[PDB]
Amino acid sequence: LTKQMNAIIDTVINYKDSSGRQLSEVFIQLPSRKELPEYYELIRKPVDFKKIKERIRNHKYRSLGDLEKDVMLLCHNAQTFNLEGSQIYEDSIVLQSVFKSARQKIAKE
Amino acid sequence: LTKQMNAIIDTVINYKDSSGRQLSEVFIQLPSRKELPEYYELIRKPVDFKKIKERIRNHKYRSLGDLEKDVMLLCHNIYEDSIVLQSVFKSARQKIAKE
Amino acid sequence: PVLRSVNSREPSQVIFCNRSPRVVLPVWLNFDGEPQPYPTLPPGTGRRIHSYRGHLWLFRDAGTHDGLLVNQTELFVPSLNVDGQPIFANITLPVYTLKERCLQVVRSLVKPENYRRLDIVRSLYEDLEDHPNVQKDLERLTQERIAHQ
Amino acid sequence: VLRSVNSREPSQVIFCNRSPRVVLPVWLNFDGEPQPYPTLPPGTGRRIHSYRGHLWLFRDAGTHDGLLVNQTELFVPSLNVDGQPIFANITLPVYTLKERCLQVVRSLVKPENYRRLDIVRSLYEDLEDHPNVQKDLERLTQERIAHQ
Amino acid sequence: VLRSVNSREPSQVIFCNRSPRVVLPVWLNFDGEPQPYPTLPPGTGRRIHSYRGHLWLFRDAGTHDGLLVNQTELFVPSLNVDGQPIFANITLPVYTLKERCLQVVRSLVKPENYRRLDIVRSLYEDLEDHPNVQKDLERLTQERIAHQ
Amino acid sequence: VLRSVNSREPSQVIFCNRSPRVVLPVWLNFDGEPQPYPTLPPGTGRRIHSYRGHLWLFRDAGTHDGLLVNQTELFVPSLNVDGQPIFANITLPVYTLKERCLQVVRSLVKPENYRRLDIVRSLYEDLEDHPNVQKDLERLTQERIAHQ
Amino acid sequence: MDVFLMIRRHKTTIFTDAKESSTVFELKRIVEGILKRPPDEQRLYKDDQLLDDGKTLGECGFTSQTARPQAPATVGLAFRADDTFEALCIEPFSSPPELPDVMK
Amino acid sequence: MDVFLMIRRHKTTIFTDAKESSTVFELKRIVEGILKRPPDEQRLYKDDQLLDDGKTLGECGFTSQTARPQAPATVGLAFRADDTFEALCIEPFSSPPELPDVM
Amino acid sequence: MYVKLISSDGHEFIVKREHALTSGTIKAMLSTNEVNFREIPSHVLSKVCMYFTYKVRYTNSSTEIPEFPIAPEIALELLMAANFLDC
Amino acid sequence: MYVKLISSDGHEFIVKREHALTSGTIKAMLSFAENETNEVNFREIPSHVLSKVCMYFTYKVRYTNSSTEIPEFPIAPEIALELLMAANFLDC
Amino acid sequence: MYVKLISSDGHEFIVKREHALTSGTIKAMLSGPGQTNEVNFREIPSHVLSKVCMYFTYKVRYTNSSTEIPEFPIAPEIALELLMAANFLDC
Amino acid sequence: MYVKLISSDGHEFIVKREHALTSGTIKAMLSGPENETNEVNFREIPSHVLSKVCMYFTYKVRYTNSSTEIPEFPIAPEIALELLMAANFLDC
Ligand SMILES: Cc1ncsc1-c1ccc([C@H](C)NC(=O)[C@@H]2C[C@@H](O)CN2C(=O)[C@@H](c2cc(O[C@@H](C)CN3CC[C@@H](N4CCN5c6cc(-c7ccccc7O)nnc6NC[C@H]5C4)C3)no2)C(C)C)cc1
Ligand SMILES: Cc1ncsc1-c1ccc([C@H](C)NC(=O)[C@@H]2C[C@@H](O)CN2C(=O)[C@@H](c2cc(O[C@@H](C)CN3CC[C@@H](N4CCN5c6cc(-c7ccccc7O)nnc6NC[C@H]5C4)C3)no2)C(C)C)cc1
Ligand SMILES: Cc1ncsc1-c1ccc([C@H](C)NC(=O)[C@@H]2C[C@@H](O)CN2C(=O)[C@@H](c2cc(O[C@@H](C)CN3CC[C@@H](N4CCN5c6cc(-c7ccccc7O)nnc6NC[C@H]5C4)C3)no2)C(C)C)cc1
Repeated sequence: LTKQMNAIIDTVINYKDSSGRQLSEVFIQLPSRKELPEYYELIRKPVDFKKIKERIRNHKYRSLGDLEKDVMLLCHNAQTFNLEGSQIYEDSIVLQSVFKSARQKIAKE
Repeated sequence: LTKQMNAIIDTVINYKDSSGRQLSEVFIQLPSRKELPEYYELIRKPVDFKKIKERIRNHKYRSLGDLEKDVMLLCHNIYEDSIVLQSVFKSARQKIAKE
Repeated sequence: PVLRSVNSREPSQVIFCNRSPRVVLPVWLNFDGEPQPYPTLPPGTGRRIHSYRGHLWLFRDAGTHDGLLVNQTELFVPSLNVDGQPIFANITLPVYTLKERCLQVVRSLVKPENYRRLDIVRSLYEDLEDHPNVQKDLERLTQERIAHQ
Repeated sequence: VLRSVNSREPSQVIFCNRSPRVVLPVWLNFDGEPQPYPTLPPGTGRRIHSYRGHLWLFRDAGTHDGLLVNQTELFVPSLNVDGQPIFANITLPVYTLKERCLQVVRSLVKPENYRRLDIVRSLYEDLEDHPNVQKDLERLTQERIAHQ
Repeated sequence: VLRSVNSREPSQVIFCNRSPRVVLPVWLNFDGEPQPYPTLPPGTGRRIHSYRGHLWLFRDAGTHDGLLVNQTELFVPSLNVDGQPIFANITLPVYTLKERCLQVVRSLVKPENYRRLDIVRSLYEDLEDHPNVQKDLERLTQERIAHQ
Repeated sequence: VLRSVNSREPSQVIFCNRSPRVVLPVWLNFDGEPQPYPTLPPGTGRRIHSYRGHLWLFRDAGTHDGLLVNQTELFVPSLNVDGQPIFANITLPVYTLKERCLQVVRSLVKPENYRRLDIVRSLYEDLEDHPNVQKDLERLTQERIAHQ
Repeated sequence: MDVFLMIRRHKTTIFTDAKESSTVFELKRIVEGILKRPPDEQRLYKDDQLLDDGKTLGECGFTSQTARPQAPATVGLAFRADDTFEALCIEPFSSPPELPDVMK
Repeated sequence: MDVFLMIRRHKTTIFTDAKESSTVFELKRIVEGILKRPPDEQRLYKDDQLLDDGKTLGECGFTSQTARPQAPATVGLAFRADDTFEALCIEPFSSPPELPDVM
Repeated sequence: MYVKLISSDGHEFIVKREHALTSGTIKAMLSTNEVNFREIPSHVLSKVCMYFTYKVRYTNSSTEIPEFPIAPEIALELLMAANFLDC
Repeated sequence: MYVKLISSDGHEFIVKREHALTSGTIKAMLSFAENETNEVNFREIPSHVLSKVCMYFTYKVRYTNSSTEIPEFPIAPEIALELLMAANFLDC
Repeated sequence: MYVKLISSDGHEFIVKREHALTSGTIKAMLSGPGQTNEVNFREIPSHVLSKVCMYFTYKVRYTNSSTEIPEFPIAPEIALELLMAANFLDC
Repeated sequence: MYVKLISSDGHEFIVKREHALTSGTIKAMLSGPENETNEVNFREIPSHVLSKVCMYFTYKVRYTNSSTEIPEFPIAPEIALELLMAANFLDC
């Protein structure tokens, strides 16, 4: 399960779009509250892509549906805070679409 | 000499003006080059006072005239404080070194 | 240095709310106390703007450079945030003197080269030509602070 | 935890009601008990004498519906800088469609008739659960013990 | 399609107004909405503190007439090399004689009086079609879908 | 060092001479040897083909006096974004009154006659120290070993 | 400010926004994106009269005060039979029940 | 726009800037600040013509393009003695020595 | 993208996906661009969308928010629909 | 207690005393220093102007020190110049 | 090569062909089968056609040219008739 | 504040303090311990020179940190040598 969970989370991070740019670069590490106090006043449950790798080693996620529930939570957290049509908004729309195709290849093939 | 050098450098740092505000924090720690590339392109020999407290422990300054030479260098490297500090260091060395 | 921002290092979240009928030019006084133009607020708009505490601001009609008010006064200085609450800058028309208000309207209708064609006193002509100005007003505000001190 | 702090330092404030509703300013006292204050008609503003650290809260005087002040739920005036007044901008929140519907139904139907509406039993209970300063204060505490 | 890119990497820029006109710098936001910024008087230059990948556009603050920056329509600062500032040179384009005439007529006649000019009907429409940042942005999008 | 690195990626640039002087563009080659290029008359501006990462320097073609490009001493074209040309704005620096006086004296008196001027020998030595690309390049390296 | 609109050809109803400033053509393009029919096959009507591809939404009549998010302005849509661009057809929404005496 | 000025009376020369839009009166006030003599004891001349307190420097003839920092425009100054004003007198600056033979 | 909500009487409502997701029950159903509501009439589902438009636009708007109006005639059926949707 | 302002063409305007005092020129004219004068006569101010000058007094008195929002005091082009003249004379 | 443009009142304007070709409508009249050096404008007066040439001078000169371009001035008195002439020509 | 520079022939030049400080020599003479006194006397610098030295202060202060083009600081042949001397003495 840990080998499968790493294949899905690493594919979403390593994923580059059709101009060669990596999308996860901004999502890899959440900013500090001193930096951006608004994110932590609006976003209820802040989580990043390294806090998901942390919870894959600590075995907090019991199934591949619990790993998905918190990748949708940050991708939806990001979408809320940012402007619609923003660079970061539409990539959390793509990172949900690349996670839903990455889990569908590893978990059943 | 180290006890005297600490009394002079700590008096200049702890020194508050007549509104209660401490002048030294803007000299206690130098900024990073990433932050402000203009100071490290225009200023030749960047030194803060934490780098002066460092050189008081390492004993790089041989006299009280060598400690002064590099406090004048950073203060020469808030417009008035660059000077107020020079004026509070020149009265702090004059009280400790001869009384 | 009299009327200037202060290097606080402590960020203050602020909400610029333009309740004037005019396009508003937010003007940040820098640490030296030199006016710095910032992006304009359309009438009836509000924005959250990242700022620092002790920073001193000032608002004006982006077009005419006419004087505005923020929280029923001329200068706005954000307080340190309490528990993350954003401080609020409410920007409004002042009650202009009838004269100054008339000047505003005449100035807005007549090209400056035609002020000479109006059958008015020369002093009024000079007043029309005098256009309101951040710097002139800053000089006045300092003398009003040395008169309180 | 949620209470005013006896301060001795005055803080002049401007209560600006930019809601369509009559606004009930609610001052939390030192013990932290809600105290109703004089109402602000829609589209009005008043300068009020308050103190530093005093905690306020605003609501629809009629329905006791929740309002917002400076995009948040509680207002605490900072120390005045140079005598200039602090500003409390009171506005509607974006109510859930449900809560908003309840508001309208509640305003049209007498509480004894909620039982006559051909709706789900759960909705009857929701209709009967009128909004309330104290219930909301309890919630706000748990939301501050969850941030600790 | 046409928007600034959130970068967090500062890029010092020099806005140099070498047009005879008052220049309105227009920053495209991340959402890609034009944002008016403070005007540059003719023959002036300012250091601007923008960010990498931020997209800008310049125009006659009065007429909303199209200007050029570095002989093109959009300016996007590169990351600074060795602390050296980027330069945005803002100038008049060579307007068509027609468009230039429209500019002058539009500047002399109130829009409600365009109807009173003893001219061809097509020109009435041309005078009415005032230049516009949004119209031009829409055009620039189709010119970028045509180059891909 | 002042490398002028081979790119193979072209970078269109606009050399704009906004100095009152005839400008000598000086391209540092890959070995880092100054290469004189065609002079720009005062108030002229031309599109030139350079490559990304190529390092340039500008000077008074006559006196070899130091100029500035985008308020700095070196110009390195960034990679063009969307084909937009980069801009090199070449200007006078604010010379010290001394250096400026030297410039004028040097321009009026033949170098073999510097000795005949009823001035101090130190000033004569300063006159004799004509400005020089190579001396200045050496200084710029020690200013980069000082940022290390 | 923006303008909030409902385009309702026949049974269908599209909910979308646009700029106060923007063009009737840009709106046709958004419809193209959803219903997969180009701007030259659609004609857009405000009430009973067609709006030209060239006009600013402002000039057509749509402003903040008539096209609010909770009271979107209704733009009519006509789709093209190859022989003729079909006449404007809008399908009326379901009626609400008579106001119960309890709410009077 | 900025205008750069030398206000000169006798052997005194004041170097200062002022706006085209600023007024002859405002300039007299700056002089008051330095030479401690009010605007009603001062007369300001552009060349030989007296300047009215109410006119803008612009209207008097001073422009940014003829009052540059390194070529300041000269405003003449006269003070009042009792019931009469002194003549406008601007004592000239020292002459330079004949151009040395090399130049 | 966009999403299609279909009323009992069979009207089609095309609204942005993110606008629709404001409804927990829709969020659940789309977790597919279609959803059919056999018990929600058009005059109701039309207004439910208008709320999505409103909520999306005015959430996190500092200066002023306008009251989301509901006419008596629609109030009860909307309350029903509202609760079913979780909007 | 009210005050009577009389225009050139001889219209009478009865406005509150405090409203009128917003004009320095009027304050001067009102304030023989044993008791108060009700009338003041403006030889060179027509009615269509003095009427609007009062409307300003109404406006100024009402909206001075009012907290949330003040509206712009409108002046039609047709009246603008004569009002500016009157305004400067009155000191309002 | 120089082309001759002739105004209504009958002034002759000799301008370079390349300068003239800036007008799409003149390009048409010259590159067409015709029966050239001359073109006659029966409805364009001299004070207008003179300024139309001045534009050709301007356009040709300040195009394919980089750092600064100056405003092409048009006096109010001529503005309307020039706009007409301008439209009738390609620019 | 302002500062008074006095030439050999005895002309007085009143220039802003900050403008004068452009000269290290002047900075030294003023900042050297009322304190920072208004006047400084140059017995070896004539007016036609010290006048131009001020004009440079005006120029330097104004055009330092000007982002676009700066104009040439002109020096006539007749004055060039004496100015160079004065310039070196002043450190400006
Ligand atoms: C959309 C829209 N619409 C309408 S309005 C608007 C809008 C509004 C705002 C913004 C943006 C996001 N916000 C802003 O622009 C805000 C607003 C207003 O608040 C100013 N500000 C700014 O950004 C300034 C600003 C930044 C800063 O940060 C300091 C704390 C810190 N930095 C600066 C001062 C340096 N100091 C660094 C040590 N340094 C020295 C150190 C030493 C030294 C010597 C020896 C030993 C040790 C030492 O440290 N020596 N010398 C030094 N020199 C001075 C000092 C400088 C760091 N504060 O203000 C910016 C613009 C200036 C966007 C849209
Ligand atoms: C005088 C004069 N005359 C003529 S013009 C002019 C003038 C010139 C300048 C100004 C003023 C002073 N300057 C401006 O107006 C400039 C210019 C133009 O460029 C816009 N701008 C602005 O200031 C915008 C602006 C400011 C900003 O600053 C960020 C880069 C710094 N931020 C820290 C944090 C980072 N981001 C990091 C990911 N982060 C997010 C992360 C996540 C996330 C991450 C991990 C896991 C899950 C997650 O969800 N999600 N969302 C994120 N979004 C936020 C983002 C923040 C960037 N950038 O732009 C202002 C206006 C917006 C005035 C006049
Ligand atoms: C009008 C006016 N007014 C005022 S000024 C002015 C003006 C300005 C400019 C010009 C003229 C027209 N322009 C210039 O002078 C410009 C400007 C400045 O930038 C220098 N420059 C030049 O032209 C140099 C120049 C040209 C070049 O082009 C290469 C990038 C592209 N070349 C193909 C191939 C590549 N390299 C490929 C690996 N290759 C090697 C490979 C290997 C190797 C590889 C694998 C395994 C084993 C191997 O050994 N080994 N060695 C290699 N060496 C060559 C290298 C080539 C190069 N770059 O710079 C010219 C002058 C030198 C006119 C007026």
